[PDB]
Amino acid sequence: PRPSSGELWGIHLMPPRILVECLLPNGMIVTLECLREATLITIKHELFKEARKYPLHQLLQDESSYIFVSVTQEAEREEFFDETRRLCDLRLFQPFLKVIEPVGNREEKILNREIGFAIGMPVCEFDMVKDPEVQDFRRNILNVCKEAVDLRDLNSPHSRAMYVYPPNVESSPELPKHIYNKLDKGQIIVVIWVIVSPNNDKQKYTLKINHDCVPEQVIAEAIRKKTRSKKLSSEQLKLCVLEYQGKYILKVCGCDEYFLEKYPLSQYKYIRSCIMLGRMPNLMLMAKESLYSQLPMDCFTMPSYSRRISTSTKSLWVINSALRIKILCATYVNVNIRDIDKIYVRTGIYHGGEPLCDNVNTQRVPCSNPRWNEWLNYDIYIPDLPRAARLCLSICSVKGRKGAKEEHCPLAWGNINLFDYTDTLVSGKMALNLWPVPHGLEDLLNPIGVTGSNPNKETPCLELEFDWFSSVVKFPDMSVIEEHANWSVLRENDKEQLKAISTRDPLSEITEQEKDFLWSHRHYCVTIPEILPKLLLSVKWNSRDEVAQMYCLVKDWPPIKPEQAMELLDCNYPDPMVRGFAVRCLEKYLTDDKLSQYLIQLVQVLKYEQYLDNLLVRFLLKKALTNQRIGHFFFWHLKSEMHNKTVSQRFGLLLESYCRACGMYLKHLNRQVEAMEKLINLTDILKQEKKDETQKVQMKFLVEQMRRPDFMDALQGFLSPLNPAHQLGNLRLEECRIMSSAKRPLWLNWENPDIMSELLFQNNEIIFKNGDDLRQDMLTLQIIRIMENIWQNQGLDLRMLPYGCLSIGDCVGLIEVVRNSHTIMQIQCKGQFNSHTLHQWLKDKNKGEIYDAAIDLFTRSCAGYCVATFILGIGDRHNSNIMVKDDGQLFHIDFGHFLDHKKKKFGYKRERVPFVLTQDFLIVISKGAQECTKTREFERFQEMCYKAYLAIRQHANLFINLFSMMLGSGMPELQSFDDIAYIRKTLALDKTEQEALEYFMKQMNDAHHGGWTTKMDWIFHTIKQH
Amino acid sequence: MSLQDAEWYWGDISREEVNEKLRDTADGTFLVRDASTKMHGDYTLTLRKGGNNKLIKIFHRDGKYGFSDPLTFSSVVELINHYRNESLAQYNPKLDVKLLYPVSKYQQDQVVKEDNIEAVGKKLHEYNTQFQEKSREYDRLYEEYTRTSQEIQMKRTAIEAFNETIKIFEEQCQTQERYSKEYIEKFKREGNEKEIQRIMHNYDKLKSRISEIIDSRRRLEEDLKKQAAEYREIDKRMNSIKPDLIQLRKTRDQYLMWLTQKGVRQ
Ligand SMILES: Cc1nc(NC(=O)N2CCC[C@H]2C(N)=O)sc1-c1ccnc(C(C)(C)C(F)(F)F)c1
Ligand code: NA
Repeated sequence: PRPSSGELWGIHLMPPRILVECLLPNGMIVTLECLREATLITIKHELFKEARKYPLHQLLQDESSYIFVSVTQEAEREEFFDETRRLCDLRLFQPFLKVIEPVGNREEKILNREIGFAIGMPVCEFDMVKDPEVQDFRRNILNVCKEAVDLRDLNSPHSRAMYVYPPNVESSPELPKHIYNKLDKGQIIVVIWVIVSPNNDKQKYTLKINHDCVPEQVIAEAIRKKTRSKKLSSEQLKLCVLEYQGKYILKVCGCDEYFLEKYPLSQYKYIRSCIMLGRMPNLMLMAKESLYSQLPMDCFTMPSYSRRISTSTKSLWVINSALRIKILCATYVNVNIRDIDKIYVRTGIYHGGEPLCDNVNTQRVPCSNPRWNEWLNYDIYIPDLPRAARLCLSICSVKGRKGAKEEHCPLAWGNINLFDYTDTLVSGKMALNLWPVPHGLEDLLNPIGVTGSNPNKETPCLELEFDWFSSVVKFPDMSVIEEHANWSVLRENDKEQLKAISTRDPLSEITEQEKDFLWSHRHYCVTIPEILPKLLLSVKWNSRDEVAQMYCLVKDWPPIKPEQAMELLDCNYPDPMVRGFAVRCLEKYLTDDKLSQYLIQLVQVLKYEQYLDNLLVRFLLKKALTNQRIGHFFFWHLKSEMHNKTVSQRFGLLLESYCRACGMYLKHLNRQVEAMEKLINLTDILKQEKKDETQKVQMKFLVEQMRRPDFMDALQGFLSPLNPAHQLGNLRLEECRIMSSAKRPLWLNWENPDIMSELLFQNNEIIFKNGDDLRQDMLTLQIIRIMENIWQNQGLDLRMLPYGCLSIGDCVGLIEVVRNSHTIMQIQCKGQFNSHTLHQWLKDKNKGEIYDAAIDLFTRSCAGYCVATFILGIGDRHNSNIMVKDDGQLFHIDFGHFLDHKKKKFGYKRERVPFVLTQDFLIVISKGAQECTKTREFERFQEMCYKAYLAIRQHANLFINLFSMMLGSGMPELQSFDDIAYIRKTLALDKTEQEALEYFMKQMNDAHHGGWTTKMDWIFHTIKQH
Repeated sequence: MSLQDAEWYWGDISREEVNEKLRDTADGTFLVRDASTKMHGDYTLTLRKGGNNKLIKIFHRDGKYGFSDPLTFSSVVELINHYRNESLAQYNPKLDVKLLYPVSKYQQDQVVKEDNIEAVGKKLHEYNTQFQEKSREYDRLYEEYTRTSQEIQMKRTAIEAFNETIKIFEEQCQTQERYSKEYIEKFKREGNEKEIQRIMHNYDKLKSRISEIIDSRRRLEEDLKKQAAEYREIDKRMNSIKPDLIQLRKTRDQYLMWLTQKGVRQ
């Protein structure tokens, strides 16, 4: 069970010397012994020296007339134009090299290799593919690439700098009052640093300015304090300020983060963090030119595939027939003939998750002979088919053994668009290679699943035939549809109910009464534009009459909040107008801040798109190519899934266009990818060949490898995939180690090459982990961050710690290390532990005046995690998965389960309190009081929890939407809307807000065995006490 | 008449639970439950129509219950039986799917045989013990399935790579054949024998190399066939276990419900 992924096929690491077969242009073969780290310049030179000793030498040209070609592990024949590359880095399949004369388009060949390296797949594979939709995509998407690249060079250099180093800022300038009150008379002390010539001295100027100062104003203020010792006319002065105000730019000390834009200073996330923490902002001033010289020149070439030659019509609505589809035969199934009775094919016609008529089975036939030749009739009229209609099918097994009870299991599934991307109604025979059933999915179909034939061709193959109308049939154009709507043709009680329906959450039950009510009042519905998702679900999508009408409404519909618009991109809203509308909202109202925040989900709903080419993908790609911070994560989220064959054609096509237009960042991404690939190889050796060996032996092997020159080259001097603003310099080899945990994670440390790194970010410490699926943690951490943000904006300072977590591949990832923090178990194990050990530890770490602050920080942190883990239903906490910083911040690690996971395997219907505050925590919060729940401190902590809970509940739409967009994501714990039903329970969405709080209090009491009281009367919830 | 004793009145079960019971059922299948609002006296009717579960609110005010504006029915059981004989056309002009097949709770209490709380508790233990064991095995199988799927993908790529490699060594033969043909002819005429042998020696070296690579591919082709067979066998095993596992959970899940049922309640 051990095939190897490494420097060669079947070998992880080339031995220090290796024999390499060289094929000369004259036909001769020469075996050369090479150093595994030797470059191609060296190897070629040695080869041609040696080739003098072999027959037909005279027919060989100058060694500079040739390059090497060979077969790589991806089975591509690859020409090596860059001869500085080391042999061990070539990814050869076998150790041989062929000498050729370089031909063809050299720059394009080189670019394509760089692209293929980034995305994990040779781009020649794309040139192969026959599907019209694919080639159309690769061509048309180039429009988006050119649009962005032009919009980049427009304003140069500034617009190019804005692309590379975007403003990292909050979505609004407005300051919550807990933030504002931290300001001294609405003003902030900032320290501005300059590196002064010749000797690069660091000089410190301290300024007190208005929080809303534009960075240009901050620079003028520094100019004022600088030239103030010198006295001069206030006219020459502010002429001196004016003229030189824009000769400089500001940067954060320690990481590459810039303020290039006239946003208020407190709006930049770094400054806003400094304020809330009472930390000194430290900025570095530098000349605008020394930055704009750093900027690479990005140039975009049209690829050769944009230069190549390529290859009776009736309306859908004139076709008078019922829907009819033929199941012919399946090639094979894997079934145990003795354990199942018969097999058959389930089908359904779906718009989104909803059937447009009831499902239809073929007849049951023996396992051994999967043949039907059955025309299945559906109850719908072909003209009544909506544009997004899909065919959803499965081959199922049926076992009839126990009484009249049967067991139906899906063997394989597939989905088909009833219209293709040219709006052609599908017809004729069709062959569909099917897909494995997703782990945990018990339903006989999988309508959420992607459309299209499984690219693996040894799979069950199901032959179909659709009907033929003796013409090519197209979906009616918009002019036609628009017309048909015009061909169709209390109030205070109604208005209130309408609003009241619109205030509910997405997954709220909508009755048939309410759908008719909604549909009837649909024209007045425009007065409350955010009711749209609910009105859309009231529509009957199997009637062309109602859809045509709904289309005319959408055309003129007022935009809605992105947080709302995003629901329209989930798997429940397949219609191309509807999604278009949703995307135009994001275009108008979605800040880059929110786009970064929600990027995980927006990428995921791309899996739900019926076609490669759509408004959503164009918008995202465009954003990714005009903002490099968005571009970075855009790339890593797509690349991390490229192993998954359901999405890999789509994502690879998207990754190709992105890598063509992204510019010089491609060189940086490739350095990151190369660094991760050495970490994957290294940890694979540890987990495979070295799996039975001691830590000491393994630590000797890790050290000896990391000193290797090819390893140093690759792991030093690149940007961190967790935060590309963090530069990873030289390794600190002495702090690198294999952690004791089961999957053998690596603890890594890098110098921060930043000249100012002492002020902030002196260490970059990262855990590289191979073998666990990090997608669930990553989501959870993201949800925690979105929660923290919600609370801040309400003036609730609950300090969460959503540490960096990034999935880069199949079960491989990076975790950002939190400094100066230990687990509760680690704490108890130093300084014999009673319940008071923790509070004693926290005391020893904060002595004197700073003691109170540490308690305050531990209390707030505590509150936040108590509330969040309740709501999300995180896996149960213990002393190993809870951590505490020396200054008292508490946070959770290792989430790895959430929602309804426990109910599935234990069948208990309950809401857990995952984080139960043991006496140890109550002691800390109470500052060591004897009776901990009776202190005013603990009342304070309760009110925090209460506030935090209702804030999230008020935002329930957002969270529910975010989870809904993950349904097709492959996360076993979130497979359908039932998994999301959990947070509807913990947030008590079907109750009143006051009822919900009562419920939350009750959960806390049941879990903590009393001690959660109320400052309110039972009846009105009004302040009684104090 | 007794609504509590009604066959299709299921009380406080969640929407999800009703979904499970209505899963893939024929049109006309219905049950009534408490509203999700839990407001004491509102109930929600759930009707199966056209592959979809409808939700129909049952309005409770004064003395009478109903769908539409004119509360025409004095009790819940009145309404359901008066929609059980007829179509649904008088709630709405459209529809008219009636109410046909109910969901009974009594065929479900069939499956727990035992009366006392001790026998039920003992069987719950047994099922739940079997359940965690079978789950663990199905998960082990699914990892093996996954691992194997990947390894097969690796090997397929590696056979392709062998193909490309072999072509290239075969082209080298052909290239050698073209050049060396004219040289050995002329060389013979110039009487140099051991230079000819050097060319033939390199040609032997090339051809035996080709034989190695082809046989190494041959072996990998064998390994793939074997694994492809194991992968299908792991797929077979999973397809037997899966349906039995679902039914096992459903049994356990209602023994737990039964155990709750006669047992002290709030
Ligand atoms: C965010 C974070 N920060 C840390 N910091 C320290 O461990 N420190 C900090 C200094 C000493 C040392 C310690 N506590 O002894 S660990 C950590 C983390 C988060 C999530 N999972 C993990 C592991 C180890 C389970 C994983 F996944 F990598 F295997 C670690
Ligand atoms: Na430094």
